[PDB]
Amino acid sequence: QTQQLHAAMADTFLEHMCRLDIDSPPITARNTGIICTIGPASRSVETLKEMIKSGMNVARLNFSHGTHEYHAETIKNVRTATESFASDPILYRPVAVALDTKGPEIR
Amino acid sequence: LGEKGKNIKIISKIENHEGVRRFDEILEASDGIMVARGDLGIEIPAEKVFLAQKMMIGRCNRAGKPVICATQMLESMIKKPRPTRAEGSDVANAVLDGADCIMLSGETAKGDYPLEAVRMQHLIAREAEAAIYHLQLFEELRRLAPITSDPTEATAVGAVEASFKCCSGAIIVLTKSGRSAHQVARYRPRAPIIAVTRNPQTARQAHLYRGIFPVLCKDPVQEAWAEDVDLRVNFAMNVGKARGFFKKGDVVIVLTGWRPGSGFTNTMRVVPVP
Amino acid sequence: QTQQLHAAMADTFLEHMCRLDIDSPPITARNTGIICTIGPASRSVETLKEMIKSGMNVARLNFSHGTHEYHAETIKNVRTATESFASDPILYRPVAVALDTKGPEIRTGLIKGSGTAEVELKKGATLKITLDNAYMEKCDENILWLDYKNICKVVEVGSKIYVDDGLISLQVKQKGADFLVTEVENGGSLGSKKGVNLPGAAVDLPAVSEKDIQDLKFGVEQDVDMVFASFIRKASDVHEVRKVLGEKGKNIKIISKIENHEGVRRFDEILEASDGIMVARGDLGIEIPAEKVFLAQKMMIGRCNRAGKPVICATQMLESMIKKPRPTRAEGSDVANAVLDGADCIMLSGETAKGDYPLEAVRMQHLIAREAEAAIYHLQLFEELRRLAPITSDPTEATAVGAVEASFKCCSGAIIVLTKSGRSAHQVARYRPRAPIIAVTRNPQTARQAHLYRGIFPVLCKDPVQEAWAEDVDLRVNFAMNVGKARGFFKKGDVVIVLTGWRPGSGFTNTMRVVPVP
Amino acid sequence: QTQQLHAAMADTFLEHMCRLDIDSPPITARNTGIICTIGPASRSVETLKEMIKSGMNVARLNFSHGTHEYHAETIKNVRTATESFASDPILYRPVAVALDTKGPEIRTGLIKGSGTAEVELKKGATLKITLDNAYMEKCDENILWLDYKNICKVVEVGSKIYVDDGLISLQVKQKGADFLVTEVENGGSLGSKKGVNLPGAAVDLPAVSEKDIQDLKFGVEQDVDMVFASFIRKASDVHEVRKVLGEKGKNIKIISKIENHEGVRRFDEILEASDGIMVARGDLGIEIPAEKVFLAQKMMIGRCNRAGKPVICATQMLESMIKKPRPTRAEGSDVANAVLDGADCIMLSGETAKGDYPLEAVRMQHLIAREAEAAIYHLQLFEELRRLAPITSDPTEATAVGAVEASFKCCSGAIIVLTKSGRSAHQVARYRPRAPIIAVTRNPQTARQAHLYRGIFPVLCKDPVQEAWAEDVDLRVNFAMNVGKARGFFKKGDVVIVLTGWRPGSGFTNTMRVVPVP
Amino acid sequence: QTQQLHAAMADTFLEHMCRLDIDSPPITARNTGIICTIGPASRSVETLKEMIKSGMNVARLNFSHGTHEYHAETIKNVRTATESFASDPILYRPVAVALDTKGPEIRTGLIKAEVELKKGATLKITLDNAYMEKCDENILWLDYKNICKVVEVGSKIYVDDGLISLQVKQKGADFLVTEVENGGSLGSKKGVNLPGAAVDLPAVSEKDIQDLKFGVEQDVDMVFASFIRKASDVHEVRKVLGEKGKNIKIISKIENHEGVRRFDEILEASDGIMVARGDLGIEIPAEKVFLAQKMMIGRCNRAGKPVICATQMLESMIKKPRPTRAEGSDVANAVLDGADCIMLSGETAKGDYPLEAVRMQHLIAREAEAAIYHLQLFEELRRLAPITSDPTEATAVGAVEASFKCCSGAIIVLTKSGRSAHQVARYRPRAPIIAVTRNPQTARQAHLYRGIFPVLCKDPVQEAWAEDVDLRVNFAMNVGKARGFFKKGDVVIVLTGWRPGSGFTNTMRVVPVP
Ligand SMILES: O=P(O)(O)OC[C@H]1O[C@](O)(COP(=O)(O)O)[C@@H](O)[C@@H]1O
Ligand SMILES: O=P(O)(O)OC[C@H]1O[C@](O)(COP(=O)(O)O)[C@@H](O)[C@@H]1O
Ligand SMILES: O=P(O)(O)OC[C@H]1O[C@](O)(COP(=O)(O)O)[C@@H](O)[C@@H]1O
Ligand SMILES: O=P(O)(O)OC[C@H]1O[C@](O)(COP(=O)(O)O)[C@@H](O)[C@@H]1O
Ligand SMILES: [Mg+2]
Ligand SMILES: [Mg+2]
Repeated sequence: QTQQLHAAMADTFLEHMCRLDIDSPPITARNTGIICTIGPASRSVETLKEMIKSGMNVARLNFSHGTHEYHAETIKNVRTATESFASDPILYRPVAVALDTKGPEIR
Repeated sequence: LGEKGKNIKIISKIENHEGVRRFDEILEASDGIMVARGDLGIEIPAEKVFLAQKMMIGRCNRAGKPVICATQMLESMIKKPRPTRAEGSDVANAVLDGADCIMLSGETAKGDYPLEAVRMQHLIAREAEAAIYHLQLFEELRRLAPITSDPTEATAVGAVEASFKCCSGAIIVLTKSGRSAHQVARYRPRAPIIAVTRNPQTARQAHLYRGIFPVLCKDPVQEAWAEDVDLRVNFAMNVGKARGFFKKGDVVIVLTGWRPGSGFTNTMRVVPVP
Repeated sequence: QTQQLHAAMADTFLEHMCRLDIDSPPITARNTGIICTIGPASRSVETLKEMIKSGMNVARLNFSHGTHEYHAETIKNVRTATESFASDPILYRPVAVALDTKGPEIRTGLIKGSGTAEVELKKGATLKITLDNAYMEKCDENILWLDYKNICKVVEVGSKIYVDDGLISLQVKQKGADFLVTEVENGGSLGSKKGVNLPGAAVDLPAVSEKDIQDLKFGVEQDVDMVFASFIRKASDVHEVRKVLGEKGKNIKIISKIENHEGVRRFDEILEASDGIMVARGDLGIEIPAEKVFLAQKMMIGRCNRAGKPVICATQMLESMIKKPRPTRAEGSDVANAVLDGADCIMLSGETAKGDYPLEAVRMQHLIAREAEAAIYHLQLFEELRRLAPITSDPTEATAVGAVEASFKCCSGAIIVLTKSGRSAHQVARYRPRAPIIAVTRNPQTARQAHLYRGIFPVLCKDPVQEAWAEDVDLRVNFAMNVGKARGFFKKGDVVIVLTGWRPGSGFTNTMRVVPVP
Repeated sequence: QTQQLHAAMADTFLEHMCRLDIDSPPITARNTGIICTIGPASRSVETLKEMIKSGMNVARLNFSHGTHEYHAETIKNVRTATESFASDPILYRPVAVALDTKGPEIRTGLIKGSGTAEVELKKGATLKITLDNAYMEKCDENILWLDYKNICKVVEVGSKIYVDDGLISLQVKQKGADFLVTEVENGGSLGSKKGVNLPGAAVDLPAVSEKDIQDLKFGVEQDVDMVFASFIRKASDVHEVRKVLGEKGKNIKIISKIENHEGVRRFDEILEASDGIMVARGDLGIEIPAEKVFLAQKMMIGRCNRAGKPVICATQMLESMIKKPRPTRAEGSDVANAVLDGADCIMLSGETAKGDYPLEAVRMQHLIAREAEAAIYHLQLFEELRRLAPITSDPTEATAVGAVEASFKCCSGAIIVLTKSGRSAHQVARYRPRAPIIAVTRNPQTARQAHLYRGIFPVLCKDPVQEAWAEDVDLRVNFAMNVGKARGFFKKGDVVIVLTGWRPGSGFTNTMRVVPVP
Repeated sequence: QTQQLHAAMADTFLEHMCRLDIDSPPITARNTGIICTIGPASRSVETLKEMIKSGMNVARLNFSHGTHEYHAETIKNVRTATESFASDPILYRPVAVALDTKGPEIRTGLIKAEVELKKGATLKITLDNAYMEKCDENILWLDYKNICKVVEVGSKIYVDDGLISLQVKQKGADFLVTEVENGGSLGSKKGVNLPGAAVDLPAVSEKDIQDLKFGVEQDVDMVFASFIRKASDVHEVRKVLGEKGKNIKIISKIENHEGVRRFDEILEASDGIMVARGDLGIEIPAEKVFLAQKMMIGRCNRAGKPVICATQMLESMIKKPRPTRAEGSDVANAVLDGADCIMLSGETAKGDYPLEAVRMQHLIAREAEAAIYHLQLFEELRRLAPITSDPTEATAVGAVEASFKCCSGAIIVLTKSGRSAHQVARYRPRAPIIAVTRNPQTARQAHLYRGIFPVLCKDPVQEAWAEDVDLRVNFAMNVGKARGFFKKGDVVIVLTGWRPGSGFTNTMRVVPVP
């Protein structure tokens, strides 16, 4: 009855679809990685702590806008928020930092 | 990036008709791909974007390379605390297509509901992951993956097979560079892949791959290498128990190697949770 | 290098995905039905003419709002627009009329005596819910009246209430005799006469209200093609609609809208009692957690495909197109995935009823559907439909699967089906051919109702009955050849499948012919 | 609980095997063609009448032995027996005549002047092979004469020589000119005029010998239906037989016998050039290691099935039935597996030519064929045949596949096919329906040649040509209905598939009808 | 170019068949077990040495005939021949001993033998014995007491391995009035079959009891139990074998319609199955035997229980040094069907060419094993196998998967009881399963399973368990190298456990051959 195990056992893709069940709860584990773009809504250490708790795995920094000083502060905040959980190694979540380039553009 | 940035992962953003047309050569040269749907949907007709998305996810899954689905996934959540039905659908279908990562842009950068957007991606992903037809997916990945003499690839396919047979709560992988855990992820098990590493960059970079739940071991190096290996396995057991992935008595798959250093993963064990 | 034929030839679904090609153009034919809600953005004869040209197949009338007089005029305008093309029978497109019931809706009243006034609700604030009719037109930030007199019987302390498409959320912290003390969880702007959902609750409202009775009777009078019955929870709800339609409306199709937890749980009995299903994602996505809607959508589409019953995917498919001339990437994806899931029909609501870009929304649905139809993995789909469909003695069913098989084998430009009631064409549609199904009928209702099924391109023959039956049959086949050539589905020399019967009348389809286009 | 319908519905081949049921009886119809070698045990008119009743479809004449006079009499008796049933056209069974050439055989001389005289050969003993015709009649325990002039130039020292279906083996110990000295490795009872095999050697004998010319000429004169051409090594060998048959024999079917290494290696070119293939296991199992024969059998059956060309499985299928009235378990297995492999025809040689139980052998092949035909996993077989057969514009192909699909869907009692040349019926047989294919023809040669294809049950229409073509067509359909009813393939009310064309003449089959049995 | 690897890569079973190649040579390893009936053609130590060399894995002793003294001597000769190779442990092949019971036979009267039978006539069948001394086409008596309770008017009766047919026209009482359906050579105290009838003779006869006890005394590896009709029959054999024979494998012979119908309960109660085609092909129509064979092989493969295909596989080799083409086909198809073992009866017991028969089974098996469409077979076995918590089951499926992925030369399994090796065999890898054991009975019993190449480790137990484990792995590496299964640098799959003792196999390693 859990994690669509009835749908899992179907002999056809069509029967698999037929067996998808809103009353079959998922497992705790979530496999898909979540990448969040950090900006003014999400930049504070305090918001970033909650972002991590909510499931943020990667912090994306968009280099279309903002100075290196601004970005360095964001990265610092990401690291501050991440390391606040380092006290319990069992519960600590690693958090990646991604740099998204401006690339060739027109303005 | 040079020698100093040689371990930084390059994810190529596919943004235009040329990037789509030269996709194979781009993929081979990259560490992974972002389906950059924003620009792509301006560059090519909007009605064709799902074709390029499913083509690139498919080819990445085939190559075992990370693929990100990006742009406007929960766009209305910039202003509203709930997504539209199209947005819930889009997230679920990106996961069902086989995307390793999903992304938020304006929803988290500038929106009024960044935490709700994150939470929603988490809820959808996990529902969609259970809805995957693993039976066909694992058959097709096996049939299409080259036979090689690589012991790690053979071990990693063995581990996923075993995980399906015993309905394991996880696949525990010790890894220095992440490569052994990446090789498991390629075969798309249902169970989470707990990747135990002492390498903090490895732990961070592992989020590029579907199902890799990285854990950074801080514990000091035990005297006997076999004991240091067992310590890291036990660490992953403790994480899994704490996160509610499994309980004492459940079976998990454990991947290790025959000697220290990268490139020697060749051991698969089916072990009870202590 | 056309219609994803390289992807079509793949041995695995994964390889099929790998082969999808943005440089492989679709065929001209579009198989997915387009249902458009008519309202002030789309009501004029002149706009309706463009809708039809842009690909509208069904005109949905939403009976949540408006008088019978208003609806009668809309229906008249739909018919005026449709019949303006009757002059060329080759190009004429039949257009169905669908009545969508109000059903057991819950709505708030007026913010400070106004239809347009809003107040803001802040996270944490007390809002009192009243059923005192005094506050009917006097709603505000502190006192909200809603129209469900039994709300207090069915709600409890700790219940969630959703206002306005579930954007505003309330938590019942204190319950009174004929009032509720709530705390604003998710705040926002509260306006007038907004939809209310009680996801936890067993709502006591009738399946078919007295208003629903009058509306359904009006539908019979107005010769509507189909009913979209709102909030269907159980088979007895369907039977109530069916009884109301009566002998006089026995040929009107009942489409049950699944938009609550009950509707999902009792899906099988509802499906058996209905002519088809709408996945009513709006209410459904408030009634059940938003992250579960795709599960229910794919379950219902799958079960409908298995039953050979029409399934509509509805609500917010191109929502941002209410305000913008282009859709978001999630919306483009949603449309394509509904097609790939198996949906017979895609729908527009606010996008065509009230938005700034109704024709662009219609056009976009047309473009996406056709791209997605070529991306279907027919090789697996047809194998699975065959394996799961009962062996029967029915000659028509045997002729239909044989015709579909034949259409795959010779890569036919179309399956031409002569049909009186539509059944023979429906039976072909169930097996999901790649090629369009040109259904030739003299029955105007049949022509309109045929839009409920994937691939069925109905053509209304208005040539008089020729005395030699064989000549009358050939006339209708030739009519379809002319339509298909004019629409660019095929050219002279191409092969098509032709389905006919051995005698006039209905129930005798048993003949499959592979014929060159003249 | 009939025709292995439970096993038919299994999702896997393994589950299909698990569901095979000894308590599930077969239908009535038997699809696999039965070829019987006629000889002294079976050549009387009276025995031949019973062979036909027992299920013989093809009469094989083996031209390794006997005179033209002897063969002319056999053919006359086959025709007498066949035509004794002509009185009832509904029950008449067409019976084909096949000429099996001697080909480049090597045979020994006569033991001590006699053709039935037998030496027992000793293991380890010495035997001298000579080409000196002085000894051609004087063959004994220490002197054996062969008819292959070039023996010495092609067989080196140490070479293996096999005598009498490989049962006796000799090693080239002493290599000379005009003669050889060998030791008997496998001793045994050596008789007269026994087949010799040189598996190592490139045997340079002509494809078509002067005897073969006289024999093929005789076949043309005798109006044989088909030639089984022995020892085909290459496509130019088939072209030779074809040129020998000439304009006068242009409609005679050439079946290339595959019986040596080179013919397996050059299989594809041979297949393309031939009308079909015989898996000639006897010689093949001496020429290549015995343990490889099943590989070559399954390869050739598979490639023939893929090409839609007839394949015969031949040699030792029920060998022990020469002396015993029941087969061994290996023989029951072999028959069932040849059918399961996909052979169009199974064959009897010594079992019918010279054995003590020819009718029992025929009967047994009929019982096993029909049991094995029910055990076919049609679900996988039909899926694979579809996936592997080219998409073409050919209307007849599309109709034939439509037909087979339809026949599976409605569990039809038969596929009725009007055919002039047989081709439309051949095209249905290629896709392997479970139901018999009743091929209605006025062409008596077509009716006989149709036994080469799995499932084709030919019926020769004798009724005169009706003036109205539509009436003449319906007359032939009704004839097939009458045959099916009489043979118990189906009853009134059952459904059948009917294939016809849009105009008279070959090449216009495009019409598939699902029709009730009147 | 080797091992039908081109056919292996086909997307369809049809294309797989199209790609079968007579010029694609098999590997050295032969996976199918060869069971040989020992008799006068094969009984000498010297012939038995050649039997073993030629590929015989199991010596079947048929207890329908011969004294305990005779059988004891045969067993002694089998052991003498087997142990002559013990000098090289790397090359030694274990050889099992199987006892095939007589079982519940029905018998007739006497001749002071082949008489004339009146095709048509009538024969009086009573239980009192009247025409006891002479057997002529007129009057015949029987040993089966409950004949009339299991056979009705219009139930057929076979005599002398189905040779004489008879239809029941009157009861009964003790009397039976008949018509003759087949003419043949009427013997004396001859075999009787009752097709369709559920025969109520004891599962384990008094003779069977003494035989089964003798088997325990003689340390036989397995019992082939005759005429098994039901699960309670298997339980009876099991109880007779007792504590002392608790490790002896019980293979139920499926001989009649009842055994086929009650197959599932029989299979569950047994260690394995024999498809006993001889008797089966008398009791049920001959044309149905292939259905029952493929049904039983399929169900056994599904259960992971050994299945033997038996009777007339190379019958003409009794008199001829080469088989018929039907016989070559039959052997190949039994292997393709999924059979763990193939058997020789008269071909090795009494024939003129026992060693050629053995050799032929080995050649065919190995060709047929390369022709298996593993791609479909492994997909179907895995889809149909229950999800369980059993660590060894998961390890075994994992090992089989990895063996396919790296095209391994072997799966090495350390096993005490054989179970870990049996669990690998169930998933049908292409590569041989080298089962390393110190248990000589385990080494012998392993021949019942497809692919299991048992090796008996003689080396003494090392004090460090890890060293003792590595020693046994290295022993298997040496065997595989010597037999040409693989060479230094090739990869193999290695299965071990986490602690000594049975039931702990949970470790799969991909290891290079040293
Ligand atoms: O995934 P990678 O980078 O190849 O690392 C896997 C390696 O980790 C190990 O399990 C443990 O190695 P360390 O003890 O050096 O961390 C090795 O045996 C194995 O080769
Ligand atoms: O799909 P339906 O309603 O059964 O109608 C199909 C019918 O149409 C026909 O092709 C033509 O019928 P008419 O001539 O009455 O229009 C019949 O032969 C066939 O039975
Ligand atoms: O299999 P063939 O040789 O193409 O013959 C099939 C032909 O038989 C028919 O059904 C009947 O033709 P005839 O009336 O000339 O015999 C044609 O319509 C069709 O083209
Ligand atoms: O197949 P079985 O009988 O369960 O035996 C497998 C056992 O063999 C071993 O690999 C070695 O055991 P021993 O040291 O007792 O011989 C164990 O770890 C494992 O449990
Ligand atoms: Mg609604
Ligand atoms: Mg020959």
